[PDB]
Amino acid sequence: YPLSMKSDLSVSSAGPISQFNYKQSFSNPTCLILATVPHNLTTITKPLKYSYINKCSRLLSDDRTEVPQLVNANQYSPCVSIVPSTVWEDGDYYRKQLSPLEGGGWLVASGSTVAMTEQLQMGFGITVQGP
Repeated sequence: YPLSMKSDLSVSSAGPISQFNYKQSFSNPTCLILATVPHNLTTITKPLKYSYINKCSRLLSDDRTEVPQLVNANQYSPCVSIVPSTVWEDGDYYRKQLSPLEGGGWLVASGSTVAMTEQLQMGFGITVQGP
């Protein structure tokens, strides 16, 4: 997680990170740490680029109605099945036909990319219930 969209990574935020990427439980204490690995830890390998999902919605069987698919707390987004591990390019879009048993229609996902930094910046969402 690069620092440039810090405002999106907040508990009281309505950004795409909350909607379709990462939402936390409201009944348990949760800290968020935005950190960077400047030079020391070479064991951490930087990825190709930062990626996130800015749209995760389902098309109904009428091909006209779109229902957003919000990810629940401590769960994976339903759109990760078609979104690759790293989004290839900014504004990429993916479609998947839905079987009638699953509800019919289509599943549509949209991913965006953020360029790399010199030092890898990461985020920690840490949820809770000495010598």
